Amino acid sequence: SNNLNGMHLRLGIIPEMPFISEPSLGCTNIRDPSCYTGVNVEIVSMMSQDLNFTYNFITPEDLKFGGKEWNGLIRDLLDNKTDMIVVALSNNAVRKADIDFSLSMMDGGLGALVKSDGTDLSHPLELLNQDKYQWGVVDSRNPELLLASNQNADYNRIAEDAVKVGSYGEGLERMRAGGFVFIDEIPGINYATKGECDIVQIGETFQPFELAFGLRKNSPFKNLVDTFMLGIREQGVISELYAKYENQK
Amino acid sequence: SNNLNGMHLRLGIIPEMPFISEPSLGCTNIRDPSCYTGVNVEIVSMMSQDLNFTYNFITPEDLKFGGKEWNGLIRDLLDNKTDMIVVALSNNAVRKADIDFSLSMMDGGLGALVKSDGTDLSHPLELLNQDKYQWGVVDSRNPELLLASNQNADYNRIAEDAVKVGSYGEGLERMRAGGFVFIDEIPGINYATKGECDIVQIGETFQPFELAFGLRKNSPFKNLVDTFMLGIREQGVISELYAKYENQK
Ligand code: NA
Ligand code: NA
Ligand code: NA
Ligand code: NA
Repeated sequence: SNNLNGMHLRLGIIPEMPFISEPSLGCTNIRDPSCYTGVNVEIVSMMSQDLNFTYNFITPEDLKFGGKEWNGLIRDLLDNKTDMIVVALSNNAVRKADIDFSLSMMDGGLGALVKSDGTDLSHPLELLNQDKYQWGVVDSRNPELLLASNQNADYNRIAEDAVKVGSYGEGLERMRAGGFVFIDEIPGINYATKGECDIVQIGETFQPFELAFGLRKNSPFKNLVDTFMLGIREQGVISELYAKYENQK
Repeated sequence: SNNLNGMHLRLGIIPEMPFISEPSLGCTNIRDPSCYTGVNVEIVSMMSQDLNFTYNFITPEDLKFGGKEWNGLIRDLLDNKTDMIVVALSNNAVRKADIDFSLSMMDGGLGALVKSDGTDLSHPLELLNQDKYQWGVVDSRNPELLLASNQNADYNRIAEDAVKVGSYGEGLERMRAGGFVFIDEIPGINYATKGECDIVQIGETFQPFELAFGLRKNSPFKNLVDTFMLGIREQGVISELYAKYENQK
């Protein structure tokens, strides 16, 4: 019964399926949630009904998730342009120093994906000892941040020598063209490459992380968000949404 | 030197000169401060430069200042749609129960103004014992709220039996047409009627109040706003702005 009594929230988004779509082509206002679909758009709609808040979406000008002074979604949150980030925001230690994360919607991890040549690598760190494949990460997105901050200096070297692409879409494009290992996040990258039989994963998933919403420290509505998220997680609702969008593709 | 480090604020406005103009006719976005002039628009511009915040303006759909569940500017502030109200918001006890007021920009009071008939009244409470003049107040604006909440049951009766108009402009219009005493706020109503020789004030100004900005309780930026406001008040800058706009008319 306890709720936010009609508080208005601005929610930070970046389009990336299956979590958040691009705005409809007919959209007349990019902030209008009715212009969007996706797992997280539906989570937010249900959350708003339960927690009794109104909301609009705000997309950062720089279209970055957030790297560190921060940019992207995290800079908009810290600046009070938004009140909560509702992408699948990866919880890593560098971000957690400066913002809070909700109870998570699901667990992710890194995968190294490539267009299969037959002479595929067997483990991601084999990239450091060869010259057949380039590899890449998105600037100001969690995989780069993880790899560069990791205790393991070989992961540091992977980030150091990676091609830096400007967007997730660009990384996928370069990967699809061949000769290029894109290191990014599961499960999302498995959705993004669904049905592309020439795309394979090198070795095992590595460096797991939670995917959650982002909030300023000491937020008065964190506990209510966490309780709502836990309910739909424990009930299987988040898994069912994800599967619905996976099957729509 | 201490400041808000680039925080973004949404500021609540209602057009009413000399404090805030209507948006320019060429305006492409009603939230854009560059579309406005007025005493308080200039105060906010200087405040933003000193306190290092970015901002836009938000006008309530109902175009009400705030009466009590609240409506108008005060409901937008309580709902977190805005972060500070930057009209000349009158500080009264009913509002102060639920929001905070900044250090004030100036002192106001109520005046009862009328189109002179020669047979003008001598004191505002004489309205209660005659039938020549109607009188009126704006709904959900401070004079009604003051008069209705006052310890003096005769002021209560004035509010009770007053015509309720939907806007300040409408009250002025009815007053200008004759036979109608408009009870509203000085000094603003003296600006609004500058040069109208047929308009006179009945008796003395009464029921003074501070005019200030509105903030949620426990705002972390109240002390910085207060310090800035005090500086421009003590220096005479607010008086000089007011005089500049008074002379532009
Ligand atoms: Na980079
Ligand atoms: Na190494
Ligand atoms: Na009324
Ligand atoms: Na009376």
